[PDB]
Amino acid sequence: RVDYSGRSVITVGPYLRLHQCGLPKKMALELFKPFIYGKLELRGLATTIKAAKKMVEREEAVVWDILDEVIREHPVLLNRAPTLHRLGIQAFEPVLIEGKAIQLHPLVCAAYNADFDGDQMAVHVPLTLEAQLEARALMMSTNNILSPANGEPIIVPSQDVVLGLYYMTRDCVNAKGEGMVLTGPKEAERLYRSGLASLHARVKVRITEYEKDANGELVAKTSLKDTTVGRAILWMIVPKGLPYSIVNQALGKKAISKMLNTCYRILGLKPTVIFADQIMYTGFAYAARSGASVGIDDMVIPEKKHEIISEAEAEVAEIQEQFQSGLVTAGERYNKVIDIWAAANDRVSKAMMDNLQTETVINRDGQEEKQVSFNSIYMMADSGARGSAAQIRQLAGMRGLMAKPDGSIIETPITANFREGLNVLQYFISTHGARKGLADTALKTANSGYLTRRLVDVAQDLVVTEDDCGTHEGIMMTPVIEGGDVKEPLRDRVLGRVTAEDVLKPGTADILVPRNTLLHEQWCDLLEENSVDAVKVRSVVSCDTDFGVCAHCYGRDLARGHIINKGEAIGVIAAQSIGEPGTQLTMRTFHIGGAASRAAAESSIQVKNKGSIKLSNVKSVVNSSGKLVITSRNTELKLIDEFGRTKESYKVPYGAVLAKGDGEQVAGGETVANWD
Amino acid sequence: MVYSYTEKKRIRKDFGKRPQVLDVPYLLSIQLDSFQKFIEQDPEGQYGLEAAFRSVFPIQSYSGNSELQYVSYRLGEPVFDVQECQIRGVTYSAPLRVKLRLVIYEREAPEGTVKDIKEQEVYMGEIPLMTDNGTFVINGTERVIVSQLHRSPGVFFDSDKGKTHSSGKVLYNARIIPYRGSWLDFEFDPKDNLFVRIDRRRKLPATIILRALNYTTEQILDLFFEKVIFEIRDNKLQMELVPERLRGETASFDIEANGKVYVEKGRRITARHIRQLEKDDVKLIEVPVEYIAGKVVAKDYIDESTGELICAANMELSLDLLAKLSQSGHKRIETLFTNDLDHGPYISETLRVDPTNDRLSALVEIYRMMRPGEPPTREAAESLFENLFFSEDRYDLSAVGRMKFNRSLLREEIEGSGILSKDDIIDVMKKLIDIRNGKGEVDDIDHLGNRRIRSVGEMAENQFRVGLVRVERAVKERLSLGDLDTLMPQDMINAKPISAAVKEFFGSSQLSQFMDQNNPLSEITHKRRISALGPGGLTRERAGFEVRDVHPTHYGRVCPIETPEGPNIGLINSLSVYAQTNEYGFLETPYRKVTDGVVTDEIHYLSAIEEGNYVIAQANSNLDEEGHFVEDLVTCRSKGESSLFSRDQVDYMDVSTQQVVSVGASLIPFLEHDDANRALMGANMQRQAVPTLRADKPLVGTGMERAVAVDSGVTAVAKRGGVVQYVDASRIVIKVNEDEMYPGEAGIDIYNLTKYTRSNQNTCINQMPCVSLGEPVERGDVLADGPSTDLGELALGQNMRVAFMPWNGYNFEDSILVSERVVQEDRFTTIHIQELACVSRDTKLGPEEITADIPNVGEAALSKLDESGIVYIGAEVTGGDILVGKVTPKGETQLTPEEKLLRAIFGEKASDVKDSSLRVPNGVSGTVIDVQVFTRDGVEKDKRALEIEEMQLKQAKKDLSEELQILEAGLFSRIRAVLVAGGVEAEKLDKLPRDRWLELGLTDEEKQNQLEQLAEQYDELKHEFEKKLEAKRRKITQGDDLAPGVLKIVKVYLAVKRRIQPGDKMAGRHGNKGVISKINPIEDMPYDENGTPVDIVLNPLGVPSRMNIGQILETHLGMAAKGIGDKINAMLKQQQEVAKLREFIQRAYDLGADVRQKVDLSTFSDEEVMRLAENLRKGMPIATPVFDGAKEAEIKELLKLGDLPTSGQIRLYDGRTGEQFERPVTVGYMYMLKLNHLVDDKMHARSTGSYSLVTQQPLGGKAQFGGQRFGEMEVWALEAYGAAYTLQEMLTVKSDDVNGRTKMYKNIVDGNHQMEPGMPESFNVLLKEIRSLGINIELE
Repeated sequence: RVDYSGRSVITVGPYLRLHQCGLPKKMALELFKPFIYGKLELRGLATTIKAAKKMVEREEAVVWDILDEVIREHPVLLNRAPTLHRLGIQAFEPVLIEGKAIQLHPLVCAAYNADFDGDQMAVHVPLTLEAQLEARALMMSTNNILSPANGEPIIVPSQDVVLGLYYMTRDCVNAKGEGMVLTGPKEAERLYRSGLASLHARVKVRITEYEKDANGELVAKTSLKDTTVGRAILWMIVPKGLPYSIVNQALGKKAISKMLNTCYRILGLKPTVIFADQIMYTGFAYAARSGASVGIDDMVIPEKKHEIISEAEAEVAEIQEQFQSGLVTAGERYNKVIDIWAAANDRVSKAMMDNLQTETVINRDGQEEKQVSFNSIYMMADSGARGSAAQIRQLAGMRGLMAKPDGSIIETPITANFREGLNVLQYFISTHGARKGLADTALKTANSGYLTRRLVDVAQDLVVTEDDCGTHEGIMMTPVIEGGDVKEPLRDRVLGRVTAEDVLKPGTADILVPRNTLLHEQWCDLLEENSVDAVKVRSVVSCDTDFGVCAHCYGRDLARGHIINKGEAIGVIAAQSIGEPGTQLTMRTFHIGGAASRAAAESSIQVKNKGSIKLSNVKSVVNSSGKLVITSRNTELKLIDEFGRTKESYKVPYGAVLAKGDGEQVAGGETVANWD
Repeated sequence: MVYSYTEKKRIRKDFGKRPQVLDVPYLLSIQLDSFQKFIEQDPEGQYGLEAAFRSVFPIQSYSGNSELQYVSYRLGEPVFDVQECQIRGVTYSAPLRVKLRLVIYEREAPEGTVKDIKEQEVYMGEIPLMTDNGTFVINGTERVIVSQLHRSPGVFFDSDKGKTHSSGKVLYNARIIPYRGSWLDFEFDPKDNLFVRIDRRRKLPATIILRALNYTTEQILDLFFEKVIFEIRDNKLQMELVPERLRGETASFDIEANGKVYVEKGRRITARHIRQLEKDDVKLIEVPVEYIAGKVVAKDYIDESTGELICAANMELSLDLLAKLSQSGHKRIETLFTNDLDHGPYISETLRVDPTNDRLSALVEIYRMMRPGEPPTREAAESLFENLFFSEDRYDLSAVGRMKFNRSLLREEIEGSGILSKDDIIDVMKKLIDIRNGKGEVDDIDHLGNRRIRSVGEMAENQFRVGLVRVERAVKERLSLGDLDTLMPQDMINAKPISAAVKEFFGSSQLSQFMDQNNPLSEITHKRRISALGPGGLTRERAGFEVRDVHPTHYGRVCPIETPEGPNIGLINSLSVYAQTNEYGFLETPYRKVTDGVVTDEIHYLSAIEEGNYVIAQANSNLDEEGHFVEDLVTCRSKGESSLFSRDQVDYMDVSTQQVVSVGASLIPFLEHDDANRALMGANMQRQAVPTLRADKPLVGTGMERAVAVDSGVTAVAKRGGVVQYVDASRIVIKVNEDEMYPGEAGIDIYNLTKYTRSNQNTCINQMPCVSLGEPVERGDVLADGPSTDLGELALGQNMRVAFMPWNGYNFEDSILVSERVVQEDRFTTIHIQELACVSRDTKLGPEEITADIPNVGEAALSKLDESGIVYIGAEVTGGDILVGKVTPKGETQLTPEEKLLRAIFGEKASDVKDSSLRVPNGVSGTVIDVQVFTRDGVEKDKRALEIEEMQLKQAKKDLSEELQILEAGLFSRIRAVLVAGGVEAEKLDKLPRDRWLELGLTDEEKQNQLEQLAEQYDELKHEFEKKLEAKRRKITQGDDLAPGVLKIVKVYLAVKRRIQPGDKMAGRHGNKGVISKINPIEDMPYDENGTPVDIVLNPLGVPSRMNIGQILETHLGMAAKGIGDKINAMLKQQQEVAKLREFIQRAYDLGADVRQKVDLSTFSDEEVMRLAENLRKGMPIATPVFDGAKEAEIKELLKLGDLPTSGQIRLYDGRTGEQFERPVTVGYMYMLKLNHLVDDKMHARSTGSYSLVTQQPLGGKAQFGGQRFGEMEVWALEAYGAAYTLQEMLTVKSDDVNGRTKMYKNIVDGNHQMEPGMPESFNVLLKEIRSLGINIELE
C-alpha cells in the first residue's frame, strides 16, 4: 500500500516547464508536515513540536511562505496506476496552483500514455537523499528523453502543436503584404501591427545561418531566402544552427518532429534541451490565435458518390441477375460483389480526397487561381495532428463493411454518410462491429499484461557487471531486404554496435578491429561506400563474460546519453517493457500480423532496384521451352545493383518458371516468375 | 383534441413527419404486470401462489388416510405505509391468509369421515409487495430485481461442433430441458450410435435405457424401422418393390417384373431404367436366393421345427443359415432396408454394444450408474426409473415445455401432459435419427425464439414453491406420525420455510439488488434490464465469443446500444420502448398490419418466430393519403437480411423508428449522425449524472423524456385533479371537481411531499410544486418535480455557453475548460447526503445511555450537544467532532467503590472509559438534515426524538383535521341549508351555533329526523374521527422492530454542498467526458461582437479523432434555440405587446414543413402559451426524434431566421489581448453533464494511518490511510528505471519494517536522511507460514 499519496486526477498545465508540477495547495502541506515541523524547528519560528503542530493545525498564513521555501526544490514523483515502462514514474519540481487537481505537462502525458477521460493518478512523495536526488539525476523527464524501445527520442508534439505549426508554416497566393524588406524582427512589427498576415508567400526576408562544421566553434552566415512570415516566426524559436527554413520549416508536419530529432542530434543537453518548449509555447499560442473550428461547411461531400453507388448497384444487380440465371456460383458472386463494393468505396474515397484539396477555393481578385485549402479537416489529415484518411473516409465516403459473428464482409453496404441519415440496420451492424471492437480492445490489455508477466519473470537475471571482455564472436549484419521494397536499412541495425571487423566497401580499409561504432563513424561508413551492406558487429547474445553481460559488447544507449555503464537492466526491463506496447493493441482484425498467404515472391517475384537478378544457392536448370527453373528446392533470388549492394532478395522455391534465369537485368517492380 | 393542459407551461417543439399511432406504454408493465399476476385470484389456476398451492395440495401422508385440500389464499393489508415504511427502515410485507382445509378418513373403513375440518387462517411467512414505481421495500432499501434471460424449456436442436476437438466434423446432439429436475440429452460418437447423457453422467446406449422403457428389440426395429415385406412359399422368395424408396442398385442377374425385365443384368441403374419400373404399377416379384444373405433381418423369426433361439433379430444372415431358416417352414420374413443415402444404420450399435437386454438389468445398471457408492438392491429401481424419467413431481414441463415440445414435435394441440412420454422420447429419437440422417434444420442457440425472460412472478413462484415443498415434508411427517389428527393445520404448519424462502430470496439474490439513483433516467433504465447472470445463462465468468455476439433477433426488442461496457459485455440488455412479454415469456414487438395495397391502423405484437417468416418494411418509408406507398420498390426485410421488395411483399410496418433503441439511449438526439460507438459510450455515461440545484429542461431533446419523467414515478402526480386549494413545500392539497367522484366518504385528495432525503447514491431528492394555486388540474398532471426534473420534463444536466477553440494549450485531448461565470452562477452545485449511524448498546455490563455526558472531553463538544439530548438540527460538524454522544458501562464497579460512586470518575457515572461516542470521521464536514434515531416500545426518559414524535402528531392531526373540517363543515352547511323555511333566521344563524337550537321543532318530522340525524352523524364523525386519530397516534408512538442485538438505534442524515470543481469531470450526450484542466477568469474568455465571454472551451480535434458528429448540430441548433429565446427575451426587454410577439412565436412553432400538430394561439390566445412565452424567455425547447431528427436544411433555416449568421460561425475577439482570431469560429450551446467523479470523492491524500495485524500492511483506500498501491507493474517499473533504492526500501521500509519508519521519522529531525533497510516482517510472515508448514526453516 506504499505511503504518502495524494491519489489525484490529471489536469494539463500548458505553461511553466516540461518538468514541474502544478501540485496544488490542498495536496500540499498534508504530506509535507514533517518538513514543516523540521522547518519551523531549524528556522526557529516555533518553540516545541506540539507548538508547531498547533501552527499547522491552525492553518496560519506564515506556514505557506516556508512551505513554498520547501516545495520549490523538493521534487514529486508521478506515475499512472496501469504502469508499463520505465518512464511511467518521473520527478517534477512542484509549484502551487489553486485547485484540487494537478496540472500536468501534455507532452509528458503522451509519455505516461495517460488520458484526461478521468483515469486516476497515484502521487507519491520521495524520501530525502536517494529518492529526491536519484530522481533528480536520473528520472527527470528532460534527463530521460530517448526511449529504450524504439530507440528514437519519444516526444509527441501532436494535436494543436501539429495544427498550430501547420497553420504557422504555409503559403498563400496574393492575400495581403506581398513581400517584405524587413527580415529578422518582422514578426513583432509586421505581425502585431497590421497589414501582414500570419503567413504570406514570396517574402524576401533574409535568414542568418550558423555552421557547426568547425571544431568547437560555430561559423555564422546570412543570405536572402524566400520564406513565409510564420516560418520566420518559427525560426526565432531555436537560435542555434539550423537548416534555416529549408528542413527547419517544411509544411508544419511530423517533419517538425524530424527537425526536432536533427536538432537533438547535436549536444543533447543544452539549449537543444532548454527553450525547445518554445515550439510548444508558439504552437498552442498561435494555434489558439488561429482558432481552428469544425462545422457543417468544413466537410465536403463528393457528387460522384451518387454515380459510384448507382453504378456499383447496377453491376451488383447484374451479378444477382446472373446468379438468378444460374451462370454464377454463390461464392464467386459473393466475393465478386465484395470486390465491386470495395473498389467502389475506394473510388468514393479518392473522389472525396480530390474534393478535399482541389474543390476548396479562395476568392481573391479574379479567383481563377484560388489557393491552398484552409479546411480544418485537411489541416488535420495533411498535418497529422489527429484523424486519418480512413476515419475521414467514414466521415464523408463509405464506412466499410465487417461482421462480428460471421467474420465476412456483409452484402448490404452502408451508402449513407455521417451527415446523411443512417439506416436503422446500418446502425445495427455498426454497433455490432463496434461492440466487437470494444471487446477486443478490452481483451488485449490483460493478455499484454500477462505477456509482460512472463517476459519480465524471465528478464530478472541480468547483472550486467563486466565492461568489455573482448569476445571475438559477433553477428553478421545484413539488411532484411524482403518484398518489393526493403523494410529497413542496414545502417539502423549496424548503428551503435561494437564491431569485431565490419569492413565496409570491397575490403579496402573501412573500420579497424578496435574501433567503436558511433553515429558519425557509422553514418560516414553508411553514406560513403554503401556497396557493402553486410558488416560483422558484436551483439549482446555473444559475450565472453562469465557472469552478467558486457556493456561494450551489447551496445551503448539509454534514456540518457550514450556510453552506458554497468549495473543497468538494459534489454531485460527495456525489452520487457518494449514488448508491452506492441501486444497492447492488435492491428486491424489481427489477421494482418498473421500469415497473409499473399506475398511478393509468392505471387510474382519483383525487384527493387534495377540490376542483375541472380540465384544464390541454386542450380540453374534450362528447359526446352526457353524458361528457367531451379533444380534444387530452397533457392535464393536477389537483385544486385551496379555497386554490388543487395536491393531485394527473396527465397526462390522449386517450381518457379522465370523468363530470364541469370545474365539479364530488372527494373523497379519487375516480375521474373509468376506462380499461382 | 390537443388539450395539453399540463404541457401548456412548456411546449417542446417536435420535428419529423413520422407520426406515432401507438402511444408510449406505461413501460413498467413487465414488473407491474408480473406483480399483479403474481398476486391474483383466478379459477383457471394461473402461475402464482394458486398454482403452487394447487401443485403441492392436496397434501396427504402415506397410508395415513388424511388429506389436505387448498382453500387457496387471500392477501391482506401491510402494517406500515410505503413512504412511511421506507422512512422507518423496516421490510415491507403483507401477511398471508386463508389457510388450507384438512380432511380425515376412517381407518379400515371406506369413505368413513368423522367430521369436516374447516379451520381459520394461520399466519405463514411474509409476502412483500411492490411500489407503483416497481421497487421493493426491505429494510429501507430499493430492492429491484433485474429481468432474467435463459433457455426456454423445450426440445433443442443444437449443432455443437467442437473447435477444440480437432475432429473437424459436426457432432449433432439434442437435449430436453424441463423447467425443473434432471436433464436428458443424447450424444453422438464417431461410432454412429445414439447415446444418452443424464445430469453429466456417462452416456449409456439407447438400447439399455429404451430397454428400461420395456420395449423389446422386435418393437425397436418394427417401431423405429419399417420391416418392409419378405415372403417365401416353396422358396419362391417373392418381395414387394420399393422403386421410390432408394436410388441405386447392384445387379448380377436379370430381374423380371410381371413377365418383363425391369433391369437387365449389368444394365444401367440410371433414372431412365428407374422410372420405367417406378412410374408403372408393379407388384411383388421373385428373385434368386443370393439376395437374402446380403440383407439384414428385421423381425425375429425362429424355426418352427425346434425351439432354438437361432435367427434372432438384428443379426447378419449367413449362406449356410439361409438353408436352416428357409427350410424351417417360416410363413413370412422381415428384412431391414439398411442402405445409406438419406438414412443411416442407427440403434444397431446400441443394440450390439448395450450389455443389458432386459428392463430389469437395465434399471439395475442405470441405478449403479446413478449411485457409485451403493450397489443397486433392485427394489427401488422402479421408483428411480419412473421418478427419474416420467413422473409428475420431477418433470415440471410447465407451459413452454409442452408448447415447444409440441411445436418442435410437429403436434397439433398445444396442451399436453406435464411428464415425459415414451412415444414422445421415441419421436425425439426418430427425428434425431433424421438429424443424423442429414434431413432437417438445426436451431440457433442465440435465437431468442428459443429464449424466454423470467421475472419476479415466476422466480418468486419457484422459490416460494420450493419453500412450500419444504413445508410439505414436515407436514407429511406430522400427518404420518399420528393416525387421526383433529385440527391438524394449526401447529403443524411452520412459517420459517416460507419466510426464509421469500425473505432470503428477495433479501439476498444475484438479480435482486438496490439501485444507485442518479436522475429518474438511471432509475427507469436500471428498472428495466436483461440479465443472463444468476441461475442459468452464464457460460463462463470471463471471455466467450458467440455468446456475447448480436443476433438478428436483437433488432426490435433488446437494445444493442445500451450495454455493460465494463468487464462483462453483451450480457445485460435493455428492452425496447414498445417491447412486451408474451404469456410464455417470449418478447413481442409492434408491427402495423397492411391489407392489400392500403395500410390499416391496427398494430399486432409479434415475437421472433412469428415475425421471422413475415416481411416487414424499413422503419422510414414514403406514405400517401390513399394508404399506398409512393415508391414501387420499398426496402423490406424477411429473414436475416433486407432488400428492396415489391409493394405486395410487405406484410407489416415498423411504425416509429425508435423500436430498436431503449429508454437510456433514446434520449440522445441525432443518433443517426453520431457514431454508434461514441453513442454507446454516452448512453453508458447518462446514468451517472448527479442532480443539481436548478433543473433547466434541455433545449435540444427528443420528447420521450416527457413520458419518461411522468412514468418514472419520481415526480409527484395528481389523482382526480381539480381546483387547488392550499400549497406548500411539505404538503399539497387539491379540491376535486364534482365531475367524477365517489358518493361515499366525500373528502378531497391530499398529498405529502417528501423533503430532502438521502438516496442510495448519497444524492439529494425532493419534489417542488409546479403550480401556484387555484389552477385546475386534470387526471395525470404532475404537481411536483423530483430531483433533476423541471415541470415534469427530465433535465439531469445544465446547458451553458459553448465555443470550439484551442486556448493557450489548456485544452488538450478531452480536457475541458470552464469559466468562472458559471462558477458564480451556482450552476452544477449539488447536495451529497451521507448518513451517520452510531448503534451499539447490548452490553452484559449494563445498558448504554445516549449522550448526557461526553467523558474525558471539554465543553467544546458539550456546547454543540444538548444537555439531555443530541446536537441542534442543521449545525456545523467539522473534523472529528462528536455528532451524537454515546457512553458505555466499561469497568462499572471496582475497588474504591467505583471510585467512590463515580467521584473520581467525575460526572459520567459509568465510571470512566466510554468509547461509544459517534466521533464523526475526519475529512467529512457538512450540515445535518434530520436525526431519525430509533423508536422502541415501553421506552421512557428519552429527550431525543421528542420533537419529531410531537411533529408527527401535529402533522397527522393537521392534515386529518383539515378533512375533518371539510366533513363537519359540509354537513353543518347542509344543516344551514335544510333549516330554511323550518324557522330560519339569518341574523341568528349567522351569529350562533345549534341552528336555532338544532333546527328548532318546525313540523315535528324535521325536528326528530333532522335534529336527531344531525346529532347522529355529527357525533359519529366526531367520535369516529377521534377514534381513528388515536388509532393512528398509536401507530406513531408504537415504533418499529429494532434489531435484537441493540437496545437503541441512532441514525442521522448529513448534507454537503459540492459545486463545480477544478478537477471534477464533465460529460456530453454524444460520449465525450473529460476532466477540467483549470477554471479561468471571465476576463480571459474570448468575446463576440457583443462582448459575451464564452463559458466552455472544448477541443475540436476530438470530432474527427473520436468520430463525434452530433456535437456540431447540437451546438449550432442550440445556438438557434437560444437565439429564439434571446430575441423573445429582447422583446420582453422592450416590453412589446403580446400580439406582436405572438406572431413571431407562432412563426417559431410552425416554421418548416409540417413535422408537428401544434398550433399557436388556439386556446383563447391571451393566456396559457402567452405566459409560456415568459416561461421559455430563457431558451427554446426544441426536440428531435432519435432517427427522425432535424436536417441541416431546417437547422440553418431556423438559425438563419434567428438573425444569426447561417454558417453558425461568429467573428470573435480575444478576451485577453483583445485582438481578433483569424477566420470565423464555430460556437453554440450544448447540453452538458455533471457526474460523481468529482475529486473530493475520488481524491484522498494520506501519509500514515491504521495498519492491519496481518503482515503489518494497511487495509487500503477509503480508510483515510495508505499510499494507495504501487503493484508488481510498479515493481518492474522501478526495476525498469534501474533504481535499487526506491524499490528495495519501497517494499520494506513503509510496511514490512517498523525500523524503517521509526528510524526514518527520527532522521527527519535534523534530517539525517538515512532509511533503515530492515528485515521485512512480511517476509517474516512468509517465514512464519513456512514454519507452520511441516518443513520449518530457521536462520543461522
